[PDB]
Amino acid sequence: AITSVDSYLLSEIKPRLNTVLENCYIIDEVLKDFDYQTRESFKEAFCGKNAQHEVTVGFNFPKFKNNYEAHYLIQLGQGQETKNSLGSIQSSYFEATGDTLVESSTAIREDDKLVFTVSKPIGELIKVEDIEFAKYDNLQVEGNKVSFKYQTNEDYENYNANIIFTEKKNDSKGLVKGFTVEEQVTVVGLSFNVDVARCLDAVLKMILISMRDSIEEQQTFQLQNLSFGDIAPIIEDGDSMIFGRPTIIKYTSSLDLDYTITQDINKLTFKERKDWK
Amino acid sequence: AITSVDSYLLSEIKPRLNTVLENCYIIDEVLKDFDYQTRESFKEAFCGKNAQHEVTVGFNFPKFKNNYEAHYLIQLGQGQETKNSLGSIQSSYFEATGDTLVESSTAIREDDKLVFTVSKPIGELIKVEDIEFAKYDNLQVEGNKVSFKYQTNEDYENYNANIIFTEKKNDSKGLVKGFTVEEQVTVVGLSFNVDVARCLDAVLKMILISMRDSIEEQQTFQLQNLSFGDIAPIIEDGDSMIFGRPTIIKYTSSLDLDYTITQDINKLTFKERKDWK
Amino acid sequence: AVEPFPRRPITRPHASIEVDTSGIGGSAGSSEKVFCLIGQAEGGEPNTVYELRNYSQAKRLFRSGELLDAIELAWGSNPNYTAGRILAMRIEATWADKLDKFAHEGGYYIVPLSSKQSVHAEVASFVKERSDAGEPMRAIVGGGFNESKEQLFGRQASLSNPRVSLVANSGTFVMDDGRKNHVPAYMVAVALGGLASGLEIGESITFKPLRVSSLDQIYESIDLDELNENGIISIEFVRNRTNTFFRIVDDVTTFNDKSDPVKAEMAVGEANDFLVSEDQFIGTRTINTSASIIKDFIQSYLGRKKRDNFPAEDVQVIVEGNEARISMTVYPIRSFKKISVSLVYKQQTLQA
Amino acid sequence: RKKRDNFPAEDVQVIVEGNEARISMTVYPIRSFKKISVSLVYKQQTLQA
Repeated sequence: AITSVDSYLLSEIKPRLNTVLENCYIIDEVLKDFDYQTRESFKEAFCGKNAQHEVTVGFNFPKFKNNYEAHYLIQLGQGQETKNSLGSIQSSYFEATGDTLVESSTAIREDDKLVFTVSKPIGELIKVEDIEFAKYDNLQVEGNKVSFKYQTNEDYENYNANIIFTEKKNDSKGLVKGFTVEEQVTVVGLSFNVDVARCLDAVLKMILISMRDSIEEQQTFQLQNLSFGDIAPIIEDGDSMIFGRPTIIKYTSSLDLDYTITQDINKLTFKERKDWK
Repeated sequence: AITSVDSYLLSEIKPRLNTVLENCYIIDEVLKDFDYQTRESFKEAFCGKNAQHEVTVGFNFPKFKNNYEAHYLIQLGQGQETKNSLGSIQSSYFEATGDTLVESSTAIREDDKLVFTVSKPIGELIKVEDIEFAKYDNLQVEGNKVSFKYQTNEDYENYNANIIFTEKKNDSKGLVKGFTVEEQVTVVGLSFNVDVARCLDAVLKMILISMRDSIEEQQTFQLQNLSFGDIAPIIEDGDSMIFGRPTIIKYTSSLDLDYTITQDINKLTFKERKDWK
Repeated sequence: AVEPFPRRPITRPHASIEVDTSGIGGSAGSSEKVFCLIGQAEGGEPNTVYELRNYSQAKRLFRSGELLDAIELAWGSNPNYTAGRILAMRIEATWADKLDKFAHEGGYYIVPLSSKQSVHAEVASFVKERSDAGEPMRAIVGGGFNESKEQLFGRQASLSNPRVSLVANSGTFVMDDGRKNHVPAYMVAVALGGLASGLEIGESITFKPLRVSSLDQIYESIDLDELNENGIISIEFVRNRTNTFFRIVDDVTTFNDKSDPVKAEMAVGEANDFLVSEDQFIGTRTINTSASIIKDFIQSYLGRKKRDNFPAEDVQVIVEGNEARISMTVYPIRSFKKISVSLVYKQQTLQA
Repeated sequence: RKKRDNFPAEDVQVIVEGNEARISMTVYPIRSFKKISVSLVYKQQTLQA
């Protein structure tokens, strides 16, 4: 589809940043290389549930005064289309199929079948966690239900699995048209304290490494690549300098549209028409 | 792990700079190429235990007035990720294993074994200095103790050795994920005296050569590379010019995380379920 | 176990021999399907289970009674098969306390020599109590001298159990004394139990003959189908030939279900009661795994083995809680009940 | 090279100390048997003719 790396990053960094900063030993492991006093000061200031200081995230032109003790600025950069397919045909499909999902689900007993139930109608199922079925298991999917033969499998009547699938829009024929784009977003950890800046750098690098295994960039925002500027004053004429070290995050993804085709041929009918010449 | 070349350099230069400057004949050897008067003046000013002038090190935005007779400024530069592994899998391990260490240790007699004792629990041992053991020596490591058969070896009951090893965090399965980064730090020897600047240049080049054999960059901050700017005025509108010659130090290292996996398969159990078709 | 020689340990200088006998042990095969009877007799000591090995011994212990006629039929229906052991007990009302005595006598089929439905229910309960234990059993029962189809259906429904079969027909057997002995249908059940005991493990009594002189009732094809579908065994008088004979239509069971052969058909139930069922590599040798690579590994292994000596569609893998269960499908030997022939008439150009 | 013309790496120990290197080989002397342990396995074999 059409996608926006800035919205992806903003949506993804915030929970990850929260979950790291609520978890002291992670920071203690991230900041193991830094000086003891730097580490302890940052941990006591920003880290753990008692921490009163907090780190904030937002876009680059707010009208209000931001946090400047510790803030992450996300800033949509340049981008360029890099590789084209013949005819722009990126793919083609017999069913309009949306995002991929992962859900936790459990087996439940219908008197003929175990069923795993999914929040949405399933367009295709990719995995049931640590199950490989045989034909005897009579694996079948229908709507929002994944169904699985009970008769041998009562020992798994409440087995807990993660379902990897993708939603269905509708059963229709179509083509997916567009090209790959190589695109950048700059991020900078603003702080009026240089050592805070350097910690926010380390924390953001850790977060961005961890994001490489997330399904979002794994499917779509592939080939994450990181570059870093010097640490420098962003603003140098207040009562104190505001410092930051920019990092640039580059991605590859496909911009494309679902081009449906309503034409199809249902039947071939053969005639012989005779020419007397 | 996550690492910071600026903290490494600051932590490493200071002791090395002290130990050179406390040792006159080293400077006399370093400055052998310079003019006699330059050499003698610098030696009398800054060098040997009687010296009253001193050379200082710090980061680039202090709020106080630095030393300007002789100072080393350390300044975190640009960097870029350069090489990736497939899947980002940099390595994988069956035991979470920390820094490498070197310690001095001595044999001590238990009534069955000589033992070398180490400050920390040992995750792996790499060397015992100038010992190659046979199977007959029954070399075994356990916790913080390296143990070594006594029965033939009473002639070495107090042998003095250097132990090269690495600490253990815990016995757990996991993977190490990330990429190599190519990264720069600029250093400049500030002085209001040009000849002092040129000596601080020579001394820093010597220190940086000597650091190439240190275990820190040998393991992790590999491929040290040096570039140098012109000698120029840094500040030109005081009562005197402050001069410096910048050098840029470039390194290669891995930024990576310990991704542990709790999943493992302990047992395989085989069933035959019979199909009457 | 491995035997030490000497048995006593020794510490002074000596030799000792350890003998592995385990490469020679045998007799691990099955029991035979010993047959069991309970009923009236003279002479024998009541409520004592006797092993019998030939009819002379039977007439020596038991006399002058229907149990000895039963033993006769039990060896007379199968003259072209092994005349195996029989277990029999004179019973002089509850029958469970007597049936308990068979509990540790190793016999697989039982028939009570009675048509009373209480008896049949007791026997079914006993067969259940044994077969849910480590020692499987089955029973066969029959009606009186002539019962209607609706009576037989009512009886089967009341006695509907996956280890009991009802036989409908009754008739006349020529005994070895020459007597034309008219008998109730439960003696025909004794005859079928004898045949089933004589047949191999997981052979089936369908389309086997019955050496009977006449039947009290002859059922036409629709009645044979009715009884078969209701899980009642019936005997066909084969009339399509000058060599007429009597044929056991099927080995159906009073529990009838299309969804499970093992409970519907006696022979496959017996096979399941007698069938026999038949390498590890541990995750420390690898950094991480999944059911997909477990499946592909075990497929590569069994591919190598079957090349030296299995379909990927027929192995299932589940991993749970550090444990992986690998489940193969396997195919047991059944017996044909249907043959479908498609006959196509073509025509051909000859030329000369 | 010598044993090719005429030793296991697991059976030589080296210690270097104070400009001196001691190389220590293991060697195996001739003892005399005090124990004999016989494991006797009965197999069986199919003959055919």
